[PDB]
Amino acid sequence: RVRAEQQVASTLQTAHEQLKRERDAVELDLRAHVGTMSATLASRILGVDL
Amino acid sequence: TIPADDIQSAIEEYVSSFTADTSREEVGTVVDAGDGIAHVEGLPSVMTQELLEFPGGILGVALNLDEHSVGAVILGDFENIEEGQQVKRTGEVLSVPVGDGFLGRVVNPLGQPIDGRGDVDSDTRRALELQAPSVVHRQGVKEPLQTGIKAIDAMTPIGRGQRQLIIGDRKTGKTAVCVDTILNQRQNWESGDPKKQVRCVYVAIGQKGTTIAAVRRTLEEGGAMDYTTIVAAAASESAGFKWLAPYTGSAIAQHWMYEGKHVLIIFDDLTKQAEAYRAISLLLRRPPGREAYPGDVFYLHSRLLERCAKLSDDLGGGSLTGLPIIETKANDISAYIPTNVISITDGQCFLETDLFNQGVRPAINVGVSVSRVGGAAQIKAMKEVAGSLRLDLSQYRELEAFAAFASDLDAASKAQLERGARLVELLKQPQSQPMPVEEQVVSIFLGTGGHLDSVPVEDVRRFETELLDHMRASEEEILTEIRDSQKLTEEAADKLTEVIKNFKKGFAATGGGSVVP
Amino acid sequence: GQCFLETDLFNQGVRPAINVGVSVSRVGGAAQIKAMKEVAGSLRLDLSQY
Amino acid sequence: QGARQVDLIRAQLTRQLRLELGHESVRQARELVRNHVADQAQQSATVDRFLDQLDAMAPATADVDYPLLAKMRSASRRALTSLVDWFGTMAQDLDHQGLTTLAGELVSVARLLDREAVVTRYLTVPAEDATPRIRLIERLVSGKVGAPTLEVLRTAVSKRWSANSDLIDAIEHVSRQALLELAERAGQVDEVEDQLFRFSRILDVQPRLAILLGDCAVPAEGRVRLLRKVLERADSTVNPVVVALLSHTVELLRGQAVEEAVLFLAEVAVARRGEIVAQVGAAAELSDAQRTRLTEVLSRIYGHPVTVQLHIDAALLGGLSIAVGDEVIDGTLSSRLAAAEARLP
Amino acid sequence: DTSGRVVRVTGPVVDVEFPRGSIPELFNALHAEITFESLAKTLTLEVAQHLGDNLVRTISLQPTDGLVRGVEVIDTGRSISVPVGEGVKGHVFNALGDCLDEPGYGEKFEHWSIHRKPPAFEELEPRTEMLETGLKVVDLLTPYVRGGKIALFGGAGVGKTVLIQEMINRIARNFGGTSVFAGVGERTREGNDLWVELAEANVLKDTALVFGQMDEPPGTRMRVALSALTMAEWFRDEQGQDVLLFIDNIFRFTQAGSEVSTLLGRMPSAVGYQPTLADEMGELQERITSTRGRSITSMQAVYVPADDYTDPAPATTFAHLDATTELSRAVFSKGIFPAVDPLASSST
Amino acid sequence: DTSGRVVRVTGPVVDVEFPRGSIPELFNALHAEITFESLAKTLTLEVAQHLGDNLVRTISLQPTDGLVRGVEVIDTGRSISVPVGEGVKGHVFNALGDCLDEPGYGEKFEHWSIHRKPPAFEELEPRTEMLETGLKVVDLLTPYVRGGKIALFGGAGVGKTVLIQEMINRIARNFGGTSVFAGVGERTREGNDLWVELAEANVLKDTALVFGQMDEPPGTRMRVALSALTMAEWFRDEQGQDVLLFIDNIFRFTQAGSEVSTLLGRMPSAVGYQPTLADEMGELQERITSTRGRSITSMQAVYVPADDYTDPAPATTFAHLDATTELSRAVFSKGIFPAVDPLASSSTILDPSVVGDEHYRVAQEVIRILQRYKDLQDIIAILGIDELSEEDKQLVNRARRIERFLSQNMMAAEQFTGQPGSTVPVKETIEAFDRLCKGDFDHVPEQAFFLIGGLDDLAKKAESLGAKL
Ligand SMILES: Nc1ncnc2c1ncn2[C@@H]1O[C@H](COP(=O)(O)OP(=O)(O)OP(=O)(O)O)[C@@H](O)[C@H]1O
Ligand SMILES: Nc1ncnc2c1ncn2[C@@H]1O[C@H](COP(=O)(O)OP(=O)(O)O)[C@@H](O)[C@H]1O
Ligand SMILES: [Mg+2]
Ligand SMILES: [Mg+2]
Repeated sequence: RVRAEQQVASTLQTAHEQLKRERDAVELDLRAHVGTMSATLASRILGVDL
Repeated sequence: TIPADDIQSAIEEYVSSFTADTSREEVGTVVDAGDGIAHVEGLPSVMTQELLEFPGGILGVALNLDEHSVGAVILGDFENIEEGQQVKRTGEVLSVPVGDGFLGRVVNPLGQPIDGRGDVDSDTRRALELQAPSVVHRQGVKEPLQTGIKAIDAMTPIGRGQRQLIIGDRKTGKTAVCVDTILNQRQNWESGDPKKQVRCVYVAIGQKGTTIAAVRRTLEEGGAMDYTTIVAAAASESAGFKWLAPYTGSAIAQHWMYEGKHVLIIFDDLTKQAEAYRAISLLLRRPPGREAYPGDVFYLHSRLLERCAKLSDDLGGGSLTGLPIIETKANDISAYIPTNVISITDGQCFLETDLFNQGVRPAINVGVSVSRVGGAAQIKAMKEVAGSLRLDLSQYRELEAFAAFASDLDAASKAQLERGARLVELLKQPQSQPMPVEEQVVSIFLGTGGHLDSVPVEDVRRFETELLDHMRASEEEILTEIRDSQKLTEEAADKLTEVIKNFKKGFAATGGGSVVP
Repeated sequence: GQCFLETDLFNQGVRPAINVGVSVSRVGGAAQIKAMKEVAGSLRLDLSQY
Repeated sequence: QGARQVDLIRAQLTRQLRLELGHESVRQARELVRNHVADQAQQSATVDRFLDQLDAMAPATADVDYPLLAKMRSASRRALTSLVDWFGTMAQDLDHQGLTTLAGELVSVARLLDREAVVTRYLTVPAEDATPRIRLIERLVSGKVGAPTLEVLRTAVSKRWSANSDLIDAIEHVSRQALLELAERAGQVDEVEDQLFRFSRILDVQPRLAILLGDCAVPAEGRVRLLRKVLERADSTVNPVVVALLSHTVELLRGQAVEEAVLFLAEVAVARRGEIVAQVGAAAELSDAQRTRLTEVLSRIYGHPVTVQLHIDAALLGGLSIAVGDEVIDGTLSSRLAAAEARLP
Repeated sequence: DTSGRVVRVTGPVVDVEFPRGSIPELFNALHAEITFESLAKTLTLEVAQHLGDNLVRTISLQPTDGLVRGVEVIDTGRSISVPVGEGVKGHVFNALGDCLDEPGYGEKFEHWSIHRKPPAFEELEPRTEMLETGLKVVDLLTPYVRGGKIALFGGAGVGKTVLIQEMINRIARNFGGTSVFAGVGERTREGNDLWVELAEANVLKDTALVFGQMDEPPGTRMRVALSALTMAEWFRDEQGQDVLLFIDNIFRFTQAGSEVSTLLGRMPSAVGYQPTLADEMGELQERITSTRGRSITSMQAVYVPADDYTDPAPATTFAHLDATTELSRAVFSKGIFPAVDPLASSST
Repeated sequence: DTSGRVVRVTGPVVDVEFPRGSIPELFNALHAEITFESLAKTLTLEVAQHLGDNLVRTISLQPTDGLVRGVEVIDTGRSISVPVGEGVKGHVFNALGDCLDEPGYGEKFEHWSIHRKPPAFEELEPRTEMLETGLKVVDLLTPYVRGGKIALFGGAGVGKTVLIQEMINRIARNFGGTSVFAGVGERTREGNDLWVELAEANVLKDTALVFGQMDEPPGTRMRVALSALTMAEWFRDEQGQDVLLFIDNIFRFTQAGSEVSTLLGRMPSAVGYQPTLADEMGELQERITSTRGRSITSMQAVYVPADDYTDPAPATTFAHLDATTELSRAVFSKGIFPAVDPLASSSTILDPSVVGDEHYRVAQEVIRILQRYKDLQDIIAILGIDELSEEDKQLVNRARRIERFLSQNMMAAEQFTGQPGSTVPVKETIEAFDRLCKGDFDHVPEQAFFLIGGLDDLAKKAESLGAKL
C-alpha cells in the first residue's frame, strides 16, 4: 500500500510540475487570438458584420 | 500535455454563437433584505416556489406571496443583496439536472458540482416537487435490500421500496450503518445486472465539510463511488440549501427509479433540514407551533419520504429505498420531529449510547427496533435461520437479571441464558465490514442451530470470523448455492454441520480449552 | 466562583450550609495567606471525595 | 487514484485559464465597443436596429395604471371610482378661478383633515346613513367655502372607505383632477407633462434638497416656502398650474418621498388623458423619426396609446431600454456586454 | 363576474378576494387553477375564515406550488362533497371523492356534503346495546357496543389487518351491512397493501376505501374522516344498513387539525394541540351513532403520544370510546388468533 | 452630503436613514459620534438589515449611552477590518483591531475584512493525526487531532478555562508555529491572567490575543471571534505555518447573537434562540478549519447552559468537531479533575487503524467497565454493594480505581491544590490502564489513584498509604 501511495504522491507532484509547464506556455500562446473572435461577438452583439 | 487551442477555440465557439436577443422581461425591486430573506415589490406573474434571479447570479425562491411584496429565500451570497436592486423572473420552479453522469460526483442542492472535476453531463432536468407515485402505481415490497449488517438484515429487514428510519442520540453509529449499507452494494454493482444493481444517493445536510470529505473517502476506499452520488449542503451553506438538499437528492434517483432501476437514498440528519426550514419559516414570519416549527414540517418530511416507492411492473418495476437519519436528544423519541418521522416511515432502528458503550456495536436496540415489512423483505435462508432469533433474545433479556444465579435456574432457563449471550455476541460487527447474505445466513446458522454452545462467549466473534474464512477458502459451494438458490436445503445444512464440526476440532479457544461437543 | 448554600445541609446542622461539592473559588491560593494555603491545601477535594 | 487526481487538477486550472481568457477577451470586446461607441451616426444606426427588433415582437394586453386606485383595497376602489367620475360631472360647470379656488379650498380642507385625525375617524366610520356625517362636515365648514366643494365633500364622506387617510387623499386626488382639468381648458396639457417630468429629473438626482422638502415635522408651508424660492428662481417653468400642483403635494406630503411623489403626479397627469407612460434610457438623444417609431410600435405592443420619457446616459453605451408598468425591454449594449460576461463557460 | 382572485399565497394558506356580493360561505370549496405544465392541476381551496374587506382565508387541499396571484377562483356553492350510494363499494377514493383506481368514476353519483350535523336529540337511542359479533373473546370479555366506538391497539405483525377483514366479513354477513375504511394519514405502501389484500380476500366488494395519505397537506388529512363518515352516513340513513367504519389512526386526524390550526395563525392550547381539539373530536365522533334502528359502529386505531394516556389527544379521544381491543404479540406467538389480549382489553 | 441620520436607538440596535442611492451594503461599518463630554466616543455600527424606505438597521459595537437622534452617520464603505501579519504576534487587540497594551500600534499594517467565505469543498481533507497532550483521560479516551477541531464542552464552572490553559501550556509552549487566542465574552480578570501568564512563559511573542469580554455590548461579542479568526486565517493562507487557534467560550458568540435577535425583529425559535442559530454557527465554524497543506489546530471551550447537553447551542456545536471532551458536574462533585465524563466524550481518531489496536482495545475496555459501574450505581446505593455478584463486586472495585486514575494533577491547577502537575506519555497510559482493567492493582486502596501521574507515582503514593502494586 505505501509503495503504491508514495509512487502516486510524487507521480502527481512532478506531474503538477509538467501541468504548470504546459500551463504558462499556453497562457501566452493563447493571446494571438484575443483579436479574432472578439471581433466575432463584437458584431454578433451589434447586428452588423463589422 | 494540455489541450491548448482546444481551450481557446472552445470559448470562441461559445462567444461567436452568443445570441441573446432583447426579450421583454417582468422585473421587480428589492425593498428590504435581512438574515437571508429578501422582499421584492413587483413581479405580478411570479408563482409560488419560483426561482428568481438577483443581480450577480444570486438565486432566490419565491415562498411568500401577498399584495405588497414577494418574500424570497436567498440561495447563497446573501450579503450582496441591497434595497433597490432589480430582480428578474425565471418562469421556472426549482428543478435539477438528472442523469447517469451524477455517479461519483459531489453536487450542490442545485446540481452544480462542488468537487471540481468539471461539469456534469446531464440527461434531462427534473422538477423538485413532482408528485409521488399513485396508490395504484405501486407494488408490494418483496425484494430485500441487504445492508450487510446482521442485526438489521436479520431482525429488522429492509425491502426495496421501504422507508427505514435510523434514529439515535449522537455518536451512536447511524452514519456508519448507512455507509455500510452503501458499501454492501459493491458486489451487486459488480454483477452488471440492472435488476440487481443498486445506485446510491447520499444526502449530507448541515454537516461539516471535512465530515463529508471523510464519508466520501470511506466510500472511495470501498470502491463504492462508481454508483454513489453525494448531494452536499454543508453547514456553511444557506438555510435554503439545507432545506432543498434532500429534494435535490430525491429528484435525482427518481429519474433512475422511473427508468426501471433500483436506488437507495440516505437523508443524513433530516433534523437539520427541519431546523433549516424552521429558520426559513420564522424569518418569513409564518405562525410557529410546537417547538417553533412552522406547522407544515410534517408535510415537509412526509412529502419527501413518500417518494420512496416500489413501482408496479407497468411503470418499469424500479424502486427507491429511503434511509432517513434522525438525531435525538437524550433518547427523547417523543420529541416533535422524531415523532413525525417515526409516524411516516415503515420501520425504525433505534441506536443507543448505553448499548454502544457496553460493546454492542452496531448499537441497535433489537427490543424496540421494528420493520413493518418484515419477512417479505428476506430470502428463504435468512427467513428460516433468523425466525428463531427474536424470541431467543427476548428470553435472554428477561433472564439476564438471573445471570448471577444460574445455579438456581431450571435447565431450559440456563440454556436460554447461555444461548442469548452467544447470540448477542453474534450480532456484533466491526465497522466498514459488511457481509453478504450467505455469510450472514451461515453465521446466524451457527447461532441458532446450537453450534456455539461449546465456544466461550468471549470467543464467538473470532470463532465465527475464522469459520467464515475457512468456508470462503475451502467450502465455497455452500455459500455459492445459498447465494444462487436463496434457500438452505437440508443437504447443504448437513454439509455445513460437518464443516462446523471439523473446524471445531481444529479451533483453539483463548483459555486453551476445547470447543468440541 | 460561588458558595452554594442548601436547605438540606442547613437542616442537617451544617452551618454555613455551603455545599462543598459544587462550591468553588476561581482565584484559589492567591486569595489566601501562605499559612492557610499550605494548611488548607486540598481541603475541598478531600471533602468532596469524602 | 493518482491517475484520477492529477487529471482532476489538469481539468481544474485548464478551466481556470479557459474562463480567464474568456473574460479578458470579452472586456477587450468592450474596449472595441467603445471605439465603435464614439461617433453618433452608429449610435442611432443601432437604435434603429433595436427599434426594428421591437417592430417584430408585439403584442401584450397590459393594464392602465389608475395610480391611487392600484394602492386601494376593496370598497375604497368603488368609492374613489364613482367619486372621481362624479367630479368629472362637476368640473363641467365651472370656470378658471372657479376650480383654482376649488384647489385653494380643498387643499386646506385636506390640511385640516390630516392634522386633526380625530374627527377624520368620525367622518370615516362606514355606518350607513351619512346624514349625521354630512351634517358634521357642513356644520364644520359651510361658511368656510364655496358650494361645490362642500357639495362633493358630502359626496366624499358619503361613500364608505377602507382606511382613514384614504379619504384625505381621495379629496387630494380630486384636487389634482380639478387643476389638471383647468390646464386642459387652457390647452396646456402637453407642456404641463413635460414640465412635470423634466422637474422630476430636476429633483430626484438632487436628493439633498429633495430630502429637505421631506421634513414633515417642519410646518408645511415652510417647504413650499423654499420651493417657490427655487422654482421662480427663473420662471421658464413657464406654467403656473405646475406650481399649484406640486405646491399642493408639498402641502400634503405626509412623509412620502418627493422624488417619487412628483413623478406619481406626472403619471396621474398622463393617466387622466388615458395613456400609459413609458420611461426610456439611451446614450444620446433621438430623432423625432426615432420618437415616431418608438411611440408608434410600443403603442402597437401595449395595445394602448403611449407617451415617452428620456433619461440620456452615455454609460449605457448605445441601444435603448424601456420600462413600462413594471416590465422591461433592455437592448442597451451595456446590458448585453454584462450578459456576455455573465454567461461565460 | 362573480368570481374571486388570489391575493396571498403563504404555503397551503391562500387568501382570495371576491366581489362585494359574492363572498362564499364558510367551508365552501373553491377551485383555482395551476397552469404551469409541470405542476398543472386544479387546487381545491376550503374557505376557513372571513377576513373582512371581501377577503377570505382558505386552506388548500393540494400543494400550492406554481400558484400565481390574481388567477381566477371559481366558487362551487357548497362544501367538499363526496359521492354517495352503493356504487362507492369496491373502489378507493380520496378526501375529495375522486376515485383513485378508476379516475372519473362517481362523477355522476349523488354527492353529499361532508359537513353534517349529528342526529337530533329526539332521534338518539337512550338504551345502549351490545353488538354480537360472533367471536368468543369479543362477545365474552370485551362486548362491543352497537353504534359505539372501539379503540384498536394492535401493533405490527399481530394480525390487525386480519381482524379488520374479519369484522368486514362479519358485518357483511351476520348483519347484512357494509364497511367504510378511512385511512387518515395512510401510508401509500400500506394503502396499496390493504387494497390488494381486500381484493384477494374478496371483501373489497363489501368495503369503500377513503384514503387521505401522508404526502398531502393537512387539509385532506383532516377532512378524510368526514368523507368516509359521510359515505357511512348515507349507507345508514338512506340505504338503511348497519355500517362499520374503520378510522385508522384517529390521532392523525387530531394532528392534522393541530397543523391546520397552526397554519391559520391560531394561538396554541395546552401541550400544543388546537384550542378547539375537544370540539373537533366531538363533531367527528358524535355522528358515529345509532339512529332509527340502524347503526354506525366504529373501530378506531389510536396512537398514544409518549405512551401518555393523559395527553390531550388520547384523553380527548377516549371520552368517546366505548370498548378497547389490544392485540398482543405474546398471544400471536402462541398461535391464538385473533390475538386479543384478554386481560388488557376492556369494555364499558 | 451622502451621510446618514440616526432615527431610532433602542439599546444596542440603531436605525439610520441615508439619502436615496447611498444605502450602505450589508455588514458595512458606519461611524457615529457621542459628544457628551464624559461619554464622548465614536460608535461603530455594523449594518445588519435593510429595512426599506432607505432605513438601515445596525448593531453598535460600543454602548450607545449618550447617542442622539438625528446625528450624522458616516459610511466607511467597507466592513470591519482588523490588522493582519507577523506584527500582531505579541499584542492584545479589541474586536475592532485596536491594540490595547499599545494604542495606535498596527494602524499601518495590512487590514483584512472580518467577513470571509469558508474554504471551498475541494480544499478540504480529513485530518487523522494524533496530537499527544500528556493527560491520561484525553490521550486515552478522546485523542486530540493535530490540525483538527477540538472542544471542551462544559457547564458553568467545571474545568473549561483551567483545561484550556493546561492545553496552552502543553501544546503551545513547545509549538513550532503561531498561536491565536480569542477570548469571546469571558471574564476580564481571566484575560489579564492569561496575558501575564503568556508574558512570563515567553509564549506571548508567538501569540496574538484578541479580547471582547462580558462587559461589552452584544456586537463586540458577536464579532470578536471573527476578528481573531481573520488573524488566524491570514496566518494560515498567506504565511502558511501551523496555526493554533484557541477560543474561550465560542458559546458567547451564539448568546450575543440571541441577545439582539428580537431587537432586529426576528421571531424566536425553540429555546429563545435566534431562528438563524445553526446557520450563523456554520458560517463561523466552517472558517475555523484546515485546508489541504495548511493546518489550523482549533480548540474551543463550549459553555453548556445549565448543564443541559440537549440545549440547542451545544447540540448544534457538536456537529462541527473531531474531538469533544465533555466535562460533567457529576464528576466535578466527586473531586475528579479534569472532570471529564468518559462515557460522553468522543473522538473520530479513536479508531483501530489510527491509534493502533492496543490503544483501542484498552479504551473500549475502560469504557465498558465504567458503563457497567454506572449501571450498577443505583442498585449499590439502595440495596448495598453486598447484593451484587462477585463478578460485579470485582468490576465495581476496578471501576472505582479506574475513575480515580483518570484524574490527574494538571500544571494549570497548581493554584487550586499547591501540588505541581505531571505528564504521562501515551504508551505509559495504555500500559497502566491495561493493567488496571486486567486487575493488577485490586489490592492498592481507592486513593493513591487520586490526582497522580503515571505508574511510578502510583507506586509512591501506594507506599505512602501502606501497599505494594
Ligand atoms: N460497528 C461499529 N463498531 C465499532 N465502532 C463503530 C461502529 N459504528 C460506529 N462506530 C464508531 O462510532 C463513532 C460514531 O460513529 P458515527 O459517526 O457513525 O455516529 P453518528 O450517528 O454519525 O454520530 P454524529 O452524527 O453525531 O457524528 C465513530 O467514530 C465510529 O468509529
Ligand atoms: N484540575 C483541577 N484541579 C483543581 N481545581 C480545579 C481543576 N479544574 C477546575 N478546578 C476548579 O474549578 C473552578 C472553575 O474552573 P473553570 O475551568 O475556570 O470553570 P469554567 O469551565 O466555567 O471556566 C476553578 O476555580 C478551579 O478552582
Ligand atoms: Mg453522522
Ligand atoms: Mg471559562
